[PDB]
Amino acid sequence: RTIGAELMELVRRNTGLSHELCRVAIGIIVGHIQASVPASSPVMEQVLLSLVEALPSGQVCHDQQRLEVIFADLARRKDDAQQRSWALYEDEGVIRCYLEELLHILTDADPEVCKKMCKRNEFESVLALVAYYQMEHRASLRLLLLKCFGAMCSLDAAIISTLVSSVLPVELARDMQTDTQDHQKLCYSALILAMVFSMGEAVPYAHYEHLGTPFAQFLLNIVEDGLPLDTTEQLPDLCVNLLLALNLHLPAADQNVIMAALSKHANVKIFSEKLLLLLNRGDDPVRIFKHEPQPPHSVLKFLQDVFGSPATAAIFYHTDMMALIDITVRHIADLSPGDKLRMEYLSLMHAIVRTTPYLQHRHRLPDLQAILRRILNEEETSPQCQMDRMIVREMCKEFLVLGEAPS
Amino acid sequence: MAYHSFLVEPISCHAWNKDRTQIAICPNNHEVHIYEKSGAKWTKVHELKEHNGQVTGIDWAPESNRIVTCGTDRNAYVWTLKGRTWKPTLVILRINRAARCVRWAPNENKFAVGSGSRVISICYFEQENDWWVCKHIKKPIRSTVLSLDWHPNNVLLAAGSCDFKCRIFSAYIKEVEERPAPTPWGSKMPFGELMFESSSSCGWVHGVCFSASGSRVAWVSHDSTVCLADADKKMAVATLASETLPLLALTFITDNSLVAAGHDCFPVLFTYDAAAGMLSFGGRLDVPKQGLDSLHKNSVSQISVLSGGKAKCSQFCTTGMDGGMSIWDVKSLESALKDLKIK
Amino acid sequence: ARNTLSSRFRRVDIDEFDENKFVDEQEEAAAAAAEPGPDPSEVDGLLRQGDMLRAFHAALRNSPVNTKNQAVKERAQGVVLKVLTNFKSSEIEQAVQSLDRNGVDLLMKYIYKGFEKPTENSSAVLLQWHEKALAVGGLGSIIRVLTARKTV
Amino acid sequence: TATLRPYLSAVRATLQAALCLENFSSQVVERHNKPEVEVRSSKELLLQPVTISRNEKEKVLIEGSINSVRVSIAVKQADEIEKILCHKFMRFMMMRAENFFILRRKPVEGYDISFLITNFHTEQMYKHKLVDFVIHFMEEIDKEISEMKLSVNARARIVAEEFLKNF
Repeated sequence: RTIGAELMELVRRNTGLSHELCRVAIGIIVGHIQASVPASSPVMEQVLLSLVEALPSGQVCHDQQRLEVIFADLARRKDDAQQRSWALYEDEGVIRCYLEELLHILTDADPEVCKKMCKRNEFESVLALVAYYQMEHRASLRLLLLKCFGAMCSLDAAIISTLVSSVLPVELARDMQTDTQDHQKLCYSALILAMVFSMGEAVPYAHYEHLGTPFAQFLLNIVEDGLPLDTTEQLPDLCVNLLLALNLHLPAADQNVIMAALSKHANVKIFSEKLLLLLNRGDDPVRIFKHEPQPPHSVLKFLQDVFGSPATAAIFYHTDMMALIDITVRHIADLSPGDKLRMEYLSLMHAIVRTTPYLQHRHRLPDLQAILRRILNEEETSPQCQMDRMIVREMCKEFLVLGEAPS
Repeated sequence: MAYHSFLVEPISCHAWNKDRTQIAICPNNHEVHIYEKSGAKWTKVHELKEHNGQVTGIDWAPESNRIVTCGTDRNAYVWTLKGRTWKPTLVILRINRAARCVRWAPNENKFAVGSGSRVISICYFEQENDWWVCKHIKKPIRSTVLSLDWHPNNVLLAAGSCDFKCRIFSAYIKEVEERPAPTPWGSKMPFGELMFESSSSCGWVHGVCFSASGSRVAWVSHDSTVCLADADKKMAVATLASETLPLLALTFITDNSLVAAGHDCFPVLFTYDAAAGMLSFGGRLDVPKQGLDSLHKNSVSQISVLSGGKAKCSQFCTTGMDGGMSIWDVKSLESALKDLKIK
Repeated sequence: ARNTLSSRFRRVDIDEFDENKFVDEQEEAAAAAAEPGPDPSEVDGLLRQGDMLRAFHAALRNSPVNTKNQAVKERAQGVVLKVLTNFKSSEIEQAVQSLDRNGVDLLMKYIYKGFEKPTENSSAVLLQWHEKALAVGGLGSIIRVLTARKTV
Repeated sequence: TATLRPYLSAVRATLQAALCLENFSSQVVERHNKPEVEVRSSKELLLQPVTISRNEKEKVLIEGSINSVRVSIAVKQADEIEKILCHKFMRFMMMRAENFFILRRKPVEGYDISFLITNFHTEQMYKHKLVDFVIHFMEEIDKEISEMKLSVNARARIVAEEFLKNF
């Protein structure tokens, strides 16, 4: 009745395997004794169904016990005011052992266990580590906490709302501007910051003291000039994915803190080069997790906001804008009706004509004119397809030369 | 519904003995490998190595136990089992290009080979020199011949060609048989007489089979148009254009129903009603398997009748480019498909 | 190495003057008088009033397949290709479903001929037609375009 | 200038229609085995050509046969810098045509690349995966050119800075 769940607990204990491979090992063993010994097939098929399709009453998982023991000590070591500010005993080897064990459980065990024990009592255990991180100064332990937060964001999205609304993104954004020597901590800090901002949820206003415009200039100076200690050159492609994610919850490009960074910078070229290599493929590097509701496309959200003002539009060199128009045009046509993105490329194109002198050089204007007349003459009746046509009319109405026949 | 993968490469041709105890495949090479059915296993017993080229047609005479081969090397060889080994016996086809098909006769006194030389070679035995001399039928034909099947009279011959036609010829050899009895196809049946020539001129004729009665012949084409001519109804043709990839071989399981297979990688069924005068699609036979969804993972090139003859067949065999040979049981498909009906 | 004898005999090609070359057949009865094809006034008068579905069948009823002449074929193509381009995208499934099998195959023949020489927007329509006729006729419809020895 | 989903849906269906192939020995030479679409000695074995096209420039040509298929393709080249990068890319793809077994070392006239698929590829290789390579090619080629146009423009800046910086 409950065999398939009581075996997985036995196997994970005495082998250390993950949840997935625990089910594989049993499905293979059973599925092979069933075939070699047909006399046992009725018993085996019940056993397989228990896997495909709960635990006994008092029996509690091993991974659930450990998370009661780990979250309880780390919160006890947080509430130990003496040992934190006035150290006497050694703590780096014990804490490093509980945080390693935690990272192997969140990474391998069943997510629904690791979800409830983190969602328990209104995220009491998550929010402690977020404070212990603020309290701890040792980078050997700040690094393991980041690897643990990155595993908790993959489980649920309610945890992301808990972290982004907390003080974590303000300490990372403060440790990165200050402690630039540690390369791993600077590269993981920029990963977690992109995780928690991935969903587009808003944040307290107080975060913008350390996540505002001076933090963007710091990230642009790294994207453009790089660091000396960055030998492998991972950090520019992480400080790009982070800027794309900060700009997700930020509305009203005129009021945007990031765009004030671009318009203040002397010359951005490497940040613009990288935005187009992402647009050519239509890949959202911020979208690491498969959590609903799926937020918008981070790149187009950015470029829609770049071209929401003419001060930020002039960052693109001449050769790059023409490559941006060749791409946007190619996607508008290659995309099918009923897609969500087609109005984004259209709204993006509408933003280019306003804030740039597109009507003086008119690059790919004939190929564009033929595509908009098609989209208006499309007889589709979905609501989304009516939103596209609604944009095109506004685009042609504002600029008439986009409605004329190609010539 | 078996499936034994003899190899990974194609199987150009196959033939069964009388007992269906042994099978002679060509594993896409110059050799004929004879496998025997040991219980639920398949064991190779012989290998025939005389061809300078690839083999395209094999037939096994059931009574005499004499295998005949045809290959791209413009050769044929009649094999006789002397003791424990097969020994060949030479053939004189007199063709300037390669061969494509071969079929033993019912009475095992002749065979017919279809070639790319725009001919058909009616071969018979000559003990004066131990040769098998051949006579030609190349009056109307204009291109390669792909398939053949013998009438039960041991004289009349059907031939599917790449000229888009399925002609029917009279392979009467005076030296080895007396003049035949008449037939609804015609009385005047001397050597090399075009009795019936189809009308359609679109698509290559891949397969041809006579009916057990001898009064019905069907042919498959690359146009996805199965056909069937009835002599009782003044040689009228009934087509059934399919909505899938073409077929490459057919056979009469009964006097009314057929079974075809080809590039769709499974068999199907076709039903004929002489009252209405048309064909009808009897549905796919093999159930969709629980990308491809069948046993044959590539095309099928040859279909054969093991048990029950063409009069009423209980088991038929499929042989395909996927190095496989699948035996089918007809009644098992009747049961496993309650909708399925075999007329 | 190199040769120093006249090797010009290997240049002339004798295979051109051959007697075994293939010869396909044609309709003798059509060489004298060709099939008139869909008359423009018939279809057009049905297009003025907007009766597309009947101008549709009028164009597929007549088709000069047996004709050896190419102009009447070209005129016939421009007529039907003029008709398919004026359809309403929602009405196409309504029209394709009406046709029998032998009209779907003749349709797909004309479709694969419209792709040869396209106008500005002749092909975005024909790809929609191609989707419907394939949903009805399947791959076997296309095979009767490839195997067809007589063009539309 | 129509859409990309139906185009590849039409091409994919025509290809399954034309990869219905089988071996076939020659009837003009003694024991040759050639792809008849290339030699074109036997008219009866040559199916019709059929064309597909989003527009005037982009199109596909499937010349089928009993034992061969030829799939010529034309790619869109808006500007001159894209005509160059596509011309070179095919040359570097044709040079490795012994590794792309379904490839021609030169393209058909009027087209940018041409495939050739014999009856020995379907027997050995997976027929449904070969189609997926042609289709995967036709939708990635546009991305792999603009990624080079952007890479040429990025190089041209550094070559300018490394000269003007020294002033």
